[PDB]
Amino acid sequence: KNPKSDKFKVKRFHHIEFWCGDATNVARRFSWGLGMRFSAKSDLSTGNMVHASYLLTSGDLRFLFTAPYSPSLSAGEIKPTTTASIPSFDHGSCRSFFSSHGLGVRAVAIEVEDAESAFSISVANGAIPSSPPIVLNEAVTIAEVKLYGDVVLRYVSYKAFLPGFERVEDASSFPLDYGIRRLDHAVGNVPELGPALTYVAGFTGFHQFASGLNSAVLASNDEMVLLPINEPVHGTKRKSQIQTYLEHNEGAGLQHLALMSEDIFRTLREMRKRSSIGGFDFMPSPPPTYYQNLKKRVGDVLSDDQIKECEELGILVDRDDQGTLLQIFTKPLGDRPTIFIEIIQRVGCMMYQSGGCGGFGKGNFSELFKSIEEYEK
Amino acid sequence: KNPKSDKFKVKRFHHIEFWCGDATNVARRFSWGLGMRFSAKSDLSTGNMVHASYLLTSGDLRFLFTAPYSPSLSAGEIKPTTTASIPSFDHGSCRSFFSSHGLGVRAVAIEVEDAESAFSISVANGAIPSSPPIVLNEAVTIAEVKLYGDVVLRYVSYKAFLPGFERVEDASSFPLDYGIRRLDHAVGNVPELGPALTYVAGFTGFHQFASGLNSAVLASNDEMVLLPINEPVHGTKRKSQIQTYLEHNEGAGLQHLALMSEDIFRTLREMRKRSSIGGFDFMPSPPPTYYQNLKKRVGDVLSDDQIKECEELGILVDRDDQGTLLQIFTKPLGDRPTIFIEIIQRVGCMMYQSGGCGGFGKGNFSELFKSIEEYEK
Ligand SMILES: Cc1c(C(=O)C2=C(O)CCCC2=O)ccc2c1n(Cc1ccccc1[N+](=O)[O-])c(=O)n2C
Ligand SMILES: Cc1c(C(=O)C2=C(O)CCCC2=O)ccc2c1n(Cc1ccccc1[N+](=O)[O-])c(=O)n2C
Ligand SMILES: [Co+2]
Ligand SMILES: [Co+2]
Repeated sequence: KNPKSDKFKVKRFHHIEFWCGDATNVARRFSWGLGMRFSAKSDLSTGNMVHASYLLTSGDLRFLFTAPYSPSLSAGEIKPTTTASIPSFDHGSCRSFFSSHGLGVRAVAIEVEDAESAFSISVANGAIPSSPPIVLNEAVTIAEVKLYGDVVLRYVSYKAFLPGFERVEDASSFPLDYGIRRLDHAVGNVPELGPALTYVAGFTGFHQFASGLNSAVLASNDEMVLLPINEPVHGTKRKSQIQTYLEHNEGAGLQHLALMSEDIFRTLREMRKRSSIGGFDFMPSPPPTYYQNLKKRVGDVLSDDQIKECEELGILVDRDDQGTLLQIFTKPLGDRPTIFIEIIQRVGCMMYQSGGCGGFGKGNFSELFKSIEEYEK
Repeated sequence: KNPKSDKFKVKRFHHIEFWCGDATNVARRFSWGLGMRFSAKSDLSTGNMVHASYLLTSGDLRFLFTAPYSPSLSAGEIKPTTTASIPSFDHGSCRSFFSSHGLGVRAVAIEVEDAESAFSISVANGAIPSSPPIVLNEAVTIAEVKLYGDVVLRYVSYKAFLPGFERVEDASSFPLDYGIRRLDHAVGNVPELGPALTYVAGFTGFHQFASGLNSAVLASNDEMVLLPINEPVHGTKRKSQIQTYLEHNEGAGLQHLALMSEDIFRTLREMRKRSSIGGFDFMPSPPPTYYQNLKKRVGDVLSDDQIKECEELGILVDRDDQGTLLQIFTKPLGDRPTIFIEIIQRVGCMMYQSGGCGGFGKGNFSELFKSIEEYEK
């Protein structure tokens, strides 16, 4: 069931913004590790005396990395005279965020028809305001409401990246590409799922999309904006990884970003080649009992050779009634065991491909455990 | 002249420690960009609940990257019970440093015969204490005194990296190597050169080793520990880059690290290949008038082919009465126009090679300017 109850018109994920201590080093690491092109900037060299912001793109996926400069550089500025290209930016908020949580996501940005309307309707429906709608260069409108923890849901709307960003000159813009194409879903960890769901569904109208954690997925009308949320389950034998996150992150925040690849085998080969030379490490592969049991469950979908590819790369496979999901998880992106990335590819539900096709892999919790035991034998 | 007036016995540069917001991302970026191997760690996985520290090595060069975890992870600890592997580490000091200066060098570490003696003699001779000598695992002694700004001179002595660091398992330790072998000199920017010199020479006994800036070099008895210091010169037509540094860094700090390569041509080819794909950008090359005028000044030392190599790579050349210096400068290492790296190779003064052979390139200030004008023509 899909009541299509969005309170305003939502398009697609637009970008994810990381709040960093040094945006340069994080952006260069991510660029190399994920195969994303350096495509736009806003920093001292473009007249921004407030923050350094670097945009990486791969397909439709936009990763923005932002850090504050010395406040002394902009001490004479006021909000009407600011040289910041993102008017919601605040030195104190950014420094507090990063010292409290370490590296992680500040903003999940979705494009909407009308960001002013999206904000007012959201706030009228319980959203906690974070940054009021501001029209940039009479061309783009930006507004922010609290999502969970210190993460904000950012609305962006275009009359026709952002004003005051410059496109990067081609000599500095190496066209890296490992096959990642768009953001599939963005997942938050909170201490209590119930109140988090009620708040977010309450101001968006997003509907509930149909071990250590309880989880639920909120989705927009066409189910292309997918926002899962997790809570811990206490009292279990192994400690909840959601609780571990909350402890190391100092509370609620973004847990993982799932990135859709147009060729997850190519993506994972390219990423794994680079893990030890500046890129991203992947979680421990599951035992071969998992791949032995794969013929049975997805021999329908994947050939023996394509299943061989999965075992080499550590790809996990899940399947619901509609489609098939291939997935794998990176180790944490930074110092703390908090935010990680998921690489994703979905098979099925062709109409374009409908959103969430194949689910989110929760079948892989049981299959993994079972596979571990059958491997011990 | 070399009065050999060290007040304690100094060996070699031991390591440079960066204070970061996220040590993981900086270390992975530097590893890839400089060709340094990931060789040791101290973090959650080794029982350190206080800070994450990752060591990169290339030859004798040791770069350490450190960031604080959430203080809540170690809130029950006291200094006698600390799980920090570097006992001088302090959450508040590190967060203050990084939010004030951004990414940069906290510690210039030199190995000494006796770090307890080095500290006491230093403090008896005017050094401002920063961290008292602490003996780690009855094997290594560590102590710190203020150098300039919030940079400390760290003394390390070994009875026979540090206790509580683990060597990295080989699957995670890719043997990158672009030819960098050791730290040649480490340079500070201060507002006033005179008082800075008097302080540091005063507690070390280091002797003065024989445009926008005034500069002087302090050196140990065998002139292998080289600590140049710069001050700005105000009133010039172009603004002093030393003053720019002081403004963006919020005061005195480390300006550049000069890294000796056993093959600067190989190093720069390897680094330049990686600039746009996660590595380091280099400063704008000087005009061809510089390379045309190179035969005349160093045709003695470098063949036409080796001079061709210099023009391709942007290498600068200087020469004093004793030796020849090849050098090139990176763009800033992070968001702020503050700290950068210099790649270095020295030709001459064979005995081993005596320290500082060829000087530090100050002849290249005039040669560069001249070369610019002769290029305009
Ligand atoms: C997070 C996750 C997903 C997943 O993507 C997801 C959603 O997108 C919304 C629905 C709830 C959900 O779990 C799917 C399968 C999983 C899994 N995890 C946990 C995990 C794995 C690697 C690193 C950290 C963590 N961790 O700390 O939880 C796991 O073991 N299996 C088998
Ligand atoms: C720092 C420097 C050195 C140098 O290494 C050095 C020492 O090791 C101790 C003696 C004083 C000294 O200058 C040598 C030649 C130089 C130079 N600079 C400035 C520079 C260059 C690139 C990026 C930033 C800056 N900058 O901001 O100054 C320059 O133009 N030329 C020709
Ligand atoms: Co997921
Ligand atoms: Co130098």
